[PDB]
Amino acid sequence: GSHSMRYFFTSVSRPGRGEPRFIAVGYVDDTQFVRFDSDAASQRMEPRAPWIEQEGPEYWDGETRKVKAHSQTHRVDLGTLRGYYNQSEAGSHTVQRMYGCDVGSDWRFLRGYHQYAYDGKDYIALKEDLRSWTAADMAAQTTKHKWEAAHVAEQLRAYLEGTCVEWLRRYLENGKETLQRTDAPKTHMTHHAVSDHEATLRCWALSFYPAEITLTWQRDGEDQTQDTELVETRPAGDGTFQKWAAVVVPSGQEQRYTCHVQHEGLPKPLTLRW
Amino acid sequence: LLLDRLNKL
Amino acid sequence: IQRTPKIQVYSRHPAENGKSNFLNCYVSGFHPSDIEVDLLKNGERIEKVEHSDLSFSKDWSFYLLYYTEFTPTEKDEYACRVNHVTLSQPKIVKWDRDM
Repeated sequence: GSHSMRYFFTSVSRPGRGEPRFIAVGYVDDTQFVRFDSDAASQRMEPRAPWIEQEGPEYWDGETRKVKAHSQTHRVDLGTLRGYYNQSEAGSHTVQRMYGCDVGSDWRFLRGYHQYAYDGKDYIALKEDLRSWTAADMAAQTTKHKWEAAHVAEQLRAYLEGTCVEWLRRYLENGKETLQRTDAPKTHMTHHAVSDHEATLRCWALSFYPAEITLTWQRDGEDQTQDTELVETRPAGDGTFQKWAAVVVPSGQEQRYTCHVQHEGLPKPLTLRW
Repeated sequence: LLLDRLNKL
Repeated sequence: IQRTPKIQVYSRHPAENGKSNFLNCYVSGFHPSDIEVDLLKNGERIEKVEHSDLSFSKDWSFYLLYYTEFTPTEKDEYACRVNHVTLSQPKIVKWDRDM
């Protein structure tokens, strides 16, 4: 169906450790493909997926140059925000930025994004129209007015509807074997007696891609999400994801309960019985 | 691919 | 903003009693990002542990995956130790192969 390319950036000031930590990660859908970590030895943008290693060396030189420029912008920004908020040079502070683009099933532009946060709160973000800004407070209002003068939105919109979507399409073709593949969950169910009148049913979904999924327990075809423990979808570490959902039920009523699994890779949702 | 120039706050 | 980590401990594949796998500690929903994560073996810190690259969710809360290669038995007691600004004490979650 639809697809996305996303970059995530974190910068954390360290008056104690000198220069701020800076981490950047790039994702197409739920697959990481690049990283830069200022605390790592390489000081380069690094591949994290095999299909991006098809990129020539001008790619890696050029992304390394621009990610180091991103870092310097964020470093200057932490100092600007310290002033805007009248804070002292003592404490550690954090800036977080996310940007990227979505395309539809036709791979045509669908939406663009560019959001910025200071110390874990919304600071400023670009609206859906890619031409105006939502400033979260009075300090961000100054950034909005500055960026309006300099056509910062029109600079970002050119990238988000053009460069961003064309590189996503390129990556989706170059990595067609893995990025365009869906991996349906491997499923099984476990049963544990918690007392001789109650028992835990656990429904498992393993090795699936992308991360989006719905696991639901039903009794007699009626919802039990309220009664269900659902763990957060977690990475397996190999590019796939895991999740489980469990209900505690009366012993001898296990047969009323069904587990339902919906996922992109499943042409029809499946039902698990004990 | 990254944005080519990130503008300062 | 100071948000407390949730922690999950689990293997890359269904646990077995003598096969080579991967032990994962997933810490999510936390802020700020400075965090100390340790995987243990029978109570003692494991030294050669890798970790993913710091990212964050739409609510700006951070997540990080720590993992170590490992070969479990029916009981090689594994755990994850997490220390964050939000925790008065390092919280420890045992690898429970049922989850």
